[PDB]
Amino acid sequence: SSEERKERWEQGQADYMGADSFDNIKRKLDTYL
Amino acid sequence: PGLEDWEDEFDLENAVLFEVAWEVANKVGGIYTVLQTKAKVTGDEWGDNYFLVGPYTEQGVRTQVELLEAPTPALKRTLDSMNSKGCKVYFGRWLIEGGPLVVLLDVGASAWALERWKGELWDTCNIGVPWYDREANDAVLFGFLTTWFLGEFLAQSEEKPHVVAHFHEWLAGVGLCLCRARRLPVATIFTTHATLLGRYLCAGAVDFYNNLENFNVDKEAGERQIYHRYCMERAAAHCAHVFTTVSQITAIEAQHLLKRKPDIVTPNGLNVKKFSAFQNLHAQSKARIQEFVRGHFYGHLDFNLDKTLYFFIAGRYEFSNKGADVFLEALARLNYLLRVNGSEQTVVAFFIMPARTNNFNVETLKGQAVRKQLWDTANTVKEKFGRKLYESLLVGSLPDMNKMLDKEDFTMMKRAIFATQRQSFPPVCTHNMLDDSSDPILTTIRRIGLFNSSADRVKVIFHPEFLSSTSPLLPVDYEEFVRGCHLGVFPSYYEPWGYTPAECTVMGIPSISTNLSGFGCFMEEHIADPSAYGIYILDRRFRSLDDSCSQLTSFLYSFCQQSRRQRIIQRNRTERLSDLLDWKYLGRYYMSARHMALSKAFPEHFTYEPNEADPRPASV
Repeated sequence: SSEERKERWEQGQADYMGADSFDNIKRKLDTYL
Repeated sequence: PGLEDWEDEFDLENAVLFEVAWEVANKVGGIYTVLQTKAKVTGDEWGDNYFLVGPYTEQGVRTQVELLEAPTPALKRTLDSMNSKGCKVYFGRWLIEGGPLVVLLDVGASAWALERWKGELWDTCNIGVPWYDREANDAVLFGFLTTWFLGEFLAQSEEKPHVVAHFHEWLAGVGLCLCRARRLPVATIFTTHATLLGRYLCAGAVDFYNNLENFNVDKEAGERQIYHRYCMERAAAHCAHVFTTVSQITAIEAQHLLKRKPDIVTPNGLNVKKFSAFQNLHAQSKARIQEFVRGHFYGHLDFNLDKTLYFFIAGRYEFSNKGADVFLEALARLNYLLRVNGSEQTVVAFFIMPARTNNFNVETLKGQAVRKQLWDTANTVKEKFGRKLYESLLVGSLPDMNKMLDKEDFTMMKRAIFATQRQSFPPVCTHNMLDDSSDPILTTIRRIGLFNSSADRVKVIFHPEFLSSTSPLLPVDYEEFVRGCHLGVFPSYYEPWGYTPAECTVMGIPSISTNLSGFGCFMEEHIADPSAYGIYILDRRFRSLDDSCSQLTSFLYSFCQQSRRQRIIQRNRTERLSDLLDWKYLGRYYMSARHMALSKAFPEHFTYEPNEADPRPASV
């Protein structure tokens, strides 16, 4: 949950199938452009 | 002909260009040469508003960077502020042919901010970086420092100019991402020289180019523990005003893995004037290669050297990516064809690919020494005979040919003849392998049966070490040796842009490339009937491995069947082709990309007309 996801990113266990997939990153980045 | 000031007349006014890259004044790979060569035309176009931003290294600074003082008050204020805020920024000239201004950022002096900055990135793009990468953290620090510098430069400017930033890899994409995050008034361009997943997928995974639409890039990126790097590159490509790739094949690869079609393709160029400093150099180099093969093949010189052809392949020791296996199989097939048809041609192939060696073997040095001894003996006897002939001819008498040779001459020649006795066959490698059992080139040579036998019409020489002018047995650098060869075979499989085939073509040497490489696609697109110009494009994208080997064998056999006049005409046509790879022509795509970025970011002040006009019509 949020900060825990950042921790998992830091230790190298990313959820590339679920919440950490690039869909979230792209939908957040699309606000700046 | 077509120069920079042809049709792109643009209102540059007060605009500043920042050429952000991880590899300025710091030699790592191949884009270093790209930036170093492009700086001249970029500075001619932009004057003194051109800055290259890069990391600070002690070696590079002491070798090729001349530290100076900031030429503008805004730059001096920015440098002083950043240096007093806890950073370390240097300014100077890059001692290259253009002499451009360089801003160097020390990423080792800003570790204290990492724990903060790493958080901010997550509070902006939900991207995390594992602590143990040790190479992505440098990218994060470099990107935050670059964004800081750009923001401070815009803040300290009395009149705010239009800033164009150009980032060149995933190592510099964090700066672009943060520039778009903070909504700075900048125009961002992103250039990819090779997609990150491509080299991972080519090795191991099968049929990379036949499954570009069946790749779930998230899964392969995550499984290879490079998910954060992939997210960095894809985020940088996504939020950029203009996206670019260096080749068409890279354009398809990025469109299918980065999920964004490039707005433009900017190929890599080079300065051809230095290479041009072609038959005198070719003749001299061919004579020296003839001498080397005379030395190597001593005691087995039973073939005509006026009918021998010199092929070569060079580059990094990538067996599959550089297409050496296809070359070896085609060489075996061509050997069979040459033997069956009863030809007088001979083909000596060279494999200049660095490996892990220690020293030369005894046979190669022995052959070079034997050749030197024979040459010296022949010259001695020749000079003595010439003196005797002149003396006997000045008195008006025909030389008695049965007395021009005396006892010491016969002694020298008998020793020389005794020197050239050998029972074995010449080696296929000139060094001592440290992994002779596990070497793929030697394994394939043994498997296909090329042992430099007398009946073999194809001889093979594998020379691991780089060609150097100070080598004991090849006292010549790479360029002069290459100028004497007849053909260069580069059947590359994975190659975003081919520096070696392009360098070979600039020197005027006919070459074989593929449509799976950037140079091959470029030459295929810009030339009609490339084979008439000496460029043989191998259809490797729509063919199997065996079909590719058969086509390569056909190309080699058709090259071997030309007459001498046809070869001369082909090489002249190849020589008149170097201007297609110069930055004087290839630098216009960068100008167009910058114009697109300026018009997209600031549509009020600039407007772009999409003129994509930019050649060799012959035969076909």
